[PDB]
Amino acid sequence: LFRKSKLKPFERDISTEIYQAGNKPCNGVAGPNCYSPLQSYGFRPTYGV
Amino acid sequence: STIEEQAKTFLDKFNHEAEDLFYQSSLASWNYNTNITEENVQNMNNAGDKWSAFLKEQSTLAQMYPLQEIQNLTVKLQLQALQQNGSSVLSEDKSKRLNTILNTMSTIYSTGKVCNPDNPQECLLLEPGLNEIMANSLDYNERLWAWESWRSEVGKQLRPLYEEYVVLKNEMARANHYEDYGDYWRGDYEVNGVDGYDYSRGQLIEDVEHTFEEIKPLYEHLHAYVRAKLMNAYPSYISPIGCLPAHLLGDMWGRFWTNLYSLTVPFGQKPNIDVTDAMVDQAWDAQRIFKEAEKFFVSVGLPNMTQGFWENSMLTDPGNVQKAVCHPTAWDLGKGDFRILMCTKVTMDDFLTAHHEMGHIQYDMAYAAQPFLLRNGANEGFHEAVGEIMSLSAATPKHLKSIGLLSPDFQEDNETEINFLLKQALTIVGTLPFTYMLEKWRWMVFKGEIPKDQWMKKWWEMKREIVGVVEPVPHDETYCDPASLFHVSNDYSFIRYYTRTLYQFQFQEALCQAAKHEGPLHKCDISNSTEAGQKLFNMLRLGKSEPWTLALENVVGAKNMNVRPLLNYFEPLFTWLKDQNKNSFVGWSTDWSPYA
Ligand SMILES: *[C@@H]1O[C@H](CO)[C@@H](O[C@@H]2O[C@H](CO)[C@@H](O[C@@H]3O[C@H](CO[C@H]4O[C@H](CO)[C@@H](O)[C@H](O)[C@@H]4O)[C@@H](O)[C@H](O[C@H]4O[C@H](CO)[C@@H](O)[C@H](O)[C@@H]4O)[C@@H]3O)[C@H](O)[C@H]2NC(C)=O)[C@H](O)[C@H]1NC(C)=O
Ligand SMILES: *[C@@H]1O[C@H](CO)[C@@H](O[C@@H]2O[C@H](CO)[C@@H](O[C@@H]3O[C@H](CO)[C@@H](O)[C@H](O)[C@@H]3O)[C@H](O)[C@H]2NC(C)=O)[C@H](O)[C@H]1NC(C)=O
Ligand SMILES: *[C@@H]1O[C@H](CO)[C@@H](O[C@@H]2O[C@H](CO)[C@@H](O)[C@H](O)[C@H]2NC(C)=O)[C@H](O)[C@H]1NC(C)=O
Ligand SMILES: *[C@@H]1O[C@H](CO)[C@@H](O)[C@H](O)[C@H]1NC(C)=O
Ligand SMILES: *[C@@H]1O[C@H](CO)[C@@H](O)[C@H](O)[C@H]1NC(C)=O
Ligand SMILES: *[C@@H]1O[C@H](CO)[C@@H](O)[C@H](O)[C@H]1NC(C)=O
Repeated sequence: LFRKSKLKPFERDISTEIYQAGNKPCNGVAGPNCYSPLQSYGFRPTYGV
Repeated sequence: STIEEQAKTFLDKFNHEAEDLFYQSSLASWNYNTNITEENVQNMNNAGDKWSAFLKEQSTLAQMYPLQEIQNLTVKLQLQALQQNGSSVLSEDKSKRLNTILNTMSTIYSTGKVCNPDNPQECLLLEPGLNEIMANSLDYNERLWAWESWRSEVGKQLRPLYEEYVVLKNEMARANHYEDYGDYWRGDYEVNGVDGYDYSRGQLIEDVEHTFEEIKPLYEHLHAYVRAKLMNAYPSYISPIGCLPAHLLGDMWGRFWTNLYSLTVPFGQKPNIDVTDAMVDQAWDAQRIFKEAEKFFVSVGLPNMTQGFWENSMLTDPGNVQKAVCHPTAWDLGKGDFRILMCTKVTMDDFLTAHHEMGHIQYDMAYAAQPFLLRNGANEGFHEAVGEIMSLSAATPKHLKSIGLLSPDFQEDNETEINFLLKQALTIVGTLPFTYMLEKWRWMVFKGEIPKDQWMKKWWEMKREIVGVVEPVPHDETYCDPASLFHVSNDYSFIRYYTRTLYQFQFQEALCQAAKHEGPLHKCDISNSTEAGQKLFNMLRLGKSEPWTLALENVVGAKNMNVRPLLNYFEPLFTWLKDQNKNSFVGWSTDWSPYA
C-alpha cells in the first residue's frame, strides 16, 4: 500500500520496513506517521462482484 | 513533508480498516434482525463495541492535523466528519449518566402500557390495541380517555428525566463551539468555504418561517372543510369556529390525517381505484412484484439489481419458530452487498413500498465509488425525497394501465382526480404544521428562553395558534406531552420531515418537465423517458462530495428550497375547496375550550 518510489517493469519487492511519513524518524516502530507497508485483503463468500 | 500528504496517507489507511469493520458490524446486525436469538444480540454488542472503540481511537488520532492548512476542501470534509462524529468531551460520570438516561428513555417507551379504568385484570400495549382503537373506534369517551391516560402514565414519569437530559445535552453543546444543542442540530445544513454557495446555520430558521408563510391558505381551507365534515360525526362536541379536539384525529398524536378519509370522502358513490383484486385474480406473488419494480427502474435507464441481491434478500415472513421484524428496510452492508428486509403481502400498499425501497437501494448503489466517509446523501433530506418521488409515479393510473392491472375501460373525470388529490392531501399537507410546531418548540426549549414552569403552558398556547388544535383535557406541568412522541424520546432530529417533502415536489416537477409531459401535474409518468433518468443519476452519483446547494442547482436550477411546485401540485384541489368553503367560516378561534 505504501512505497517510497515506483517500480521498474518486471520487478518484485519483498522488503517489509515501517514506511515513515512524518519528519521525525520513528526508528522502525508502529505509531503515528509510521504504518506497516503490507495491507491485507478480506475475502468472504457474501461479497459482490 | 507537508500536512496534505500525511493527511492523505492517514485517510488511505483509515478507509481500508473502516470498510471491513463496518461490514462486520452490519452483517452482525442483519443476522440478528433476520434471526432473533440471544447469541445474535451478543454478536451485535461485540461488533458495535469494536466499531465504537475504533472510531474513538481514530477520532483521538485525527487531532494532530490542524484544519487551516488544507486547501483541497475534499480532505477537509472527511477530517471534519471523522473529528466530529467520534469525539467525546463530557466527564466519565456525566457520560455514563447520559447513557443511562437514554437507555431509561428507550426502555420506558418500549415497556409503556395502559389499560381499562379501575380494572387491573387485563392490560395491553400501545402498538397492538391503542393504535387500532384510535384509528377505528369512533367512541368519543373511549378515545378521549385513552388519549388522556397514555399521556398521564408516560409524560408524568418522563418529565424530570427530560429536564435533566436537556441540561446535559446543553453542556455537551457548550463544551464544543456551538451555541446550543439546537445549533448542533442546525449545523447539518451548514455550508462553508465555497463562494456563491455558502449557507449559514441561522438562515435555515428564517427560510422555514418564510415557507410556512406561503402554505397557510391551503392548510386553513383544508381545516375548514375537515371541520365542516366532522360536524356530522360529532355535532355536539365540535364548535363551528373553535379548534378541533385533540383526541379525534384518527391516531395517537395527530401526525397523520389518513384515517379520516372514509369519514371525509368527497364522492362516496363513485368507485375507488384498487388493484388488489386484480392482483389476486392474476395470482401475483412477491417475486413478480419485485421484478415489476425492477423493470420499471430499468425502463428509465438505471442498471438493475445484482445476483447477490436476489439470492440474499428475503421478501416473505419465515413464520414458525423463525421470527423477525417486518419493518421494511433497505440494508447497504457495504463492499458490494445490498439487501431488502420486508415481509410482503398481496396488496397495493406493498406494491408501492417495493418501489419506495428499491429507490433507496438504487441511491445507495449510485455513490459506491466515493470514499467511505462521503458515502451518504447531500443532507438528511435528499435520501427520503429520492425514496419518495418514485412512489408518486408508481400509483398513477397511466402506469397501472400500461402494466395491465387496471382495466383499459377505466375513465377519468372530476371525481377521480379530486378524490385522489384529497387522499394525497390528508397525508402530505396535514403533517407539515405539526412537524414545524414540534421542531420550533424544541428549538425554543433548547435555546433556554422558556423556563421549565412554563413548558406545558407555552406548548398548548402555540398549538391553538398554528396547528389549530385544542387539548380536550387541561394539563399541568406534571405532564410532559412532547415526551410521548417516539422521536422526541429517542433523540432524533425531526426537521428532516419538513425539508424532505418540499424537496420531492421540486424533483418531480423537474423530471416531468424533462420528460416533455403535458397536462395536470399529478398525472405524470417517466417510464419510457431516459433523459430524466440520466439527469437524476448525475446528481445521485455525487454523494457528499459537493455542497447540497450545488446539487439542488444541478437538477432544478435554484439554490434554495421553494414552495411553488407543492402548491402547483394541489391547485385544482385548492380551487375546489375554495368553491366548497363559500358558506363556512375560515380560521379557528383560540378562546374556545371543550372543557368549559
Ligand atoms: C455519524 O454518527 C451518527 C450517529 O452515531 C450517524 O447517524 C445515523 O445515521 C443513520 C443514517 O441516516 C440513521 O439511520 C436512519 O434512522 C432513521 C430513524 O428511524 C428509527 O426508527 C425506525 C422505526 O420508525 C427504526 O426502524 C430505525 O432503525 C431507527 O431506529 C430511519 O428512519 C432511517 O431509515 C430511513 O431510510 C431507510 C433506507 O435507508 C428507509 O427504508 C426507511 O423507510 C427510512 O426512510 C435510517 O435508518 C441513524 O438514525 C443515525 N443515528 C442517530 C443516532 O441519529 C451517522 O450516520 C454518522 N455519520 C457518518 C459515520 O458519516
Ligand atoms: C483532492 O484530493 C483528491 C485525492 O487525493 C484528488 O483526487 C485525485 O485527482 C487526480 C486527478 O485530478 C486523480 O488522478 C487520476 O488517477 C486515475 C487512476 O485512479 C488516472 O487514471 C487518471 O489519469 C488520473 O491520474 C486521483 O485518482 C484522485 N484521487 C483519488 C483518491 O481518486 C483531487 O484532485 C484533489 N483536489 C485538487 C483540487 O487537486
Ligand atoms: C414504456 O415502454 C413499454 C414498451 O413498449 C410500454 O409497454 C407497452 O405498453 C402498452 C400500453 O401503452 C402495451 O399495450 C404494450 O403491450 C406494452 N409492451 C410491453 C412489451 O410490455 C410502456 O407502456 C411504456 N410506458 C409508458 C408509461 O407508456
Ligand atoms: C438462527 O439461529 C440459530 C441459533 O444458533 C441457528 O441454529 C440457525 O441456523 C439460525 N438461522 C436460522 C435461519 O434459523
Ligand atoms: C436487467 O436484468 C436482465 C436480466 O433479467 C439483464 O438481461 C439486463 O442486462 C439487465 N439490465 C441492464 C441494464 O443490465
Ligand atoms: C368537471 O370537469 C369539467 C371539465 O370539462 C368542468 O367543465 C366542470 O366544471 C367540472 N365540474 C366540477 C364540479 O368541478
